[PDB]
Amino acid sequence: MKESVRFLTDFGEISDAISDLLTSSPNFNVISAIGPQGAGKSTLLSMLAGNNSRQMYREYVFRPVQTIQIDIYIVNHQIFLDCQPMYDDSTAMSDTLRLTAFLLYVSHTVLVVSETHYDKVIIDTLRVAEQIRPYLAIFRPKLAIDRKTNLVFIKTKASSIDLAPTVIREREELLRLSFQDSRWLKVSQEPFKTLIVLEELNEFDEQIAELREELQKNREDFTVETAAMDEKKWLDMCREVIRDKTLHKTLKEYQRAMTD
Amino acid sequence: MDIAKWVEHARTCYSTQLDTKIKVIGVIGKDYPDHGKGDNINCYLRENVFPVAATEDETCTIRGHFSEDDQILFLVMNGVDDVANIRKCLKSNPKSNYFDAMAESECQQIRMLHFLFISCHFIIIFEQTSRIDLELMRFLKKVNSARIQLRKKINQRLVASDLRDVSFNNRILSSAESEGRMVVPRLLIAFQRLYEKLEKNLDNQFSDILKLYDLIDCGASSLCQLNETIPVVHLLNPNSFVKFLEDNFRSEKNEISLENVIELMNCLQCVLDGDLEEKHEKTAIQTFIKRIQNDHMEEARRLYTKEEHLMRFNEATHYIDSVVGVNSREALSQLQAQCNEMWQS
Repeated sequence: MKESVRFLTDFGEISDAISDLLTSSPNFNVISAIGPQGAGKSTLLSMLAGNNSRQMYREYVFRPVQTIQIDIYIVNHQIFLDCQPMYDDSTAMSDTLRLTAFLLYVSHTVLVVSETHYDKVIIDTLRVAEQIRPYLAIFRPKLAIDRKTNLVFIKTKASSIDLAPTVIREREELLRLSFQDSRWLKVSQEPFKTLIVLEELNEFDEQIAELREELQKNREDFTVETAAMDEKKWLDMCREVIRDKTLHKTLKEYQRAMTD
Repeated sequence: MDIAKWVEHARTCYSTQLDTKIKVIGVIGKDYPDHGKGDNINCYLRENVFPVAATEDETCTIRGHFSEDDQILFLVMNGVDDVANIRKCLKSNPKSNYFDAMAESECQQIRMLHFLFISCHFIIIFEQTSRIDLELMRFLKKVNSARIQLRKKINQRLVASDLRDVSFNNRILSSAESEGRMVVPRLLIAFQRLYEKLEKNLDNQFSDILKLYDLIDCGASSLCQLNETIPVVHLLNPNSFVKFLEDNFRSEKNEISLENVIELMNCLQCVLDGDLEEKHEKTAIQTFIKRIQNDHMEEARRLYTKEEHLMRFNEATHYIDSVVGVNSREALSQLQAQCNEMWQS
């Protein structure tokens, strides 16, 4: 795989070309990236995918150019999903929430990239997306029902005072308070591991390598059994969430609550 | 100083200036590291009046300071975004949930924005991102909606307090335009950071967005208005900003006396206290939560529908434990009480 590919086709259906790019190992990691348009997560997520400092922009793996879209890229059983940025005002909230709820359910860890952490509206979106749930009890292999998805908030293009440990601690506390009652989301309770701050050579990539390593730690498998789900069976799970009827019903009641 | 406390003693602290003609200026902003909301306005006063960060005691309050030299009563809002407010909400009782915790401060920010937009000659929005905050716009739309349903009751209180026939400025308003309010404020916005091309562009955006949320050009249903020619958007440097405010302030001759403004702050406390609202009103997110859980419960009861009562009782619990995020503990206890009831009859 040379560059990203579109994960969805028309009308938010999974592209027919994704299953052929998936191997058959139970050892795979799903990382998604969400956030507003300006934060530059597409370039950041690609750095974590493989790019190496001063490589031509033409060679980046996620280069942004259909209503909803997600970009897919995989190396060494590592699945990276790059969601379209967040935004009629009513329909923009419903589409942003639909993609967010989907990536929370299918990812091990979701990177929440923004220039404005702490941001209540971003936090509001995550905890509402948490409630958009499917019912996949008939799915085999049985799925972990109390599973929590890891969230790593990344403040990009940050200033000198954003790097102050006292400011990061203050903001991380709010982030930990925002998910203390969450059922299927979680943030690290270790200082400086919940809110990552970057400013904007070799010293930069050392963080990406260190961050890349940390994103393999706090994972929780989708399956009840260890190593029971293949990455292709993960794609089957993805089709079953987007199809689940209870999820569809709850999305619609959200759209109604926003227009009312 | 909290506006609620400001009224009780203002009559005597400014006993010598009760006839002075003043303006009332509202201020909307967010706290940042080493930069509070009113750091640009206290800089206009050359007196550090408002804090770098609102403390817990100051959260969800309008903070008033009357500059005697400038004949201006400034109103700075401590909103939902203050670090101290988010700390206070999410620590008061962890036995609650995120939605019900933040909801209360959200409602108070609507009440306080409603307070400002019916009692200020000008309101200035401070924004640091460089893009217009649509979450604020969404708030203002909810403010304008609440205003329309409480204008009739609020207008009754302007009549009872004997302020309805008091002019706020030279502009005349019809009974429909003025119901429940004392003015249609002129809205300004200052962005923190070929410069002329960017102001005209943001001016167009700003007006377009305000129109898109039906906040201007709606007659009596408008929440505010914009100047006709005087700049509305300003680009703060990393004094140009004083001139931006003076051109606005000096376009309107002071009219209303401090004595009537004081009585107005006293009269409009019912807005901040919610004394005119219907009891038990929930936000859009709270109603969304309660609706999906009412459906999730109604569906779980559908699953339970003789000896294998535990069989059909357990499959429903697996559903409620799969889909309910908040109040899940109470949801499970409530349903099984429902299932055991049906499992007897």
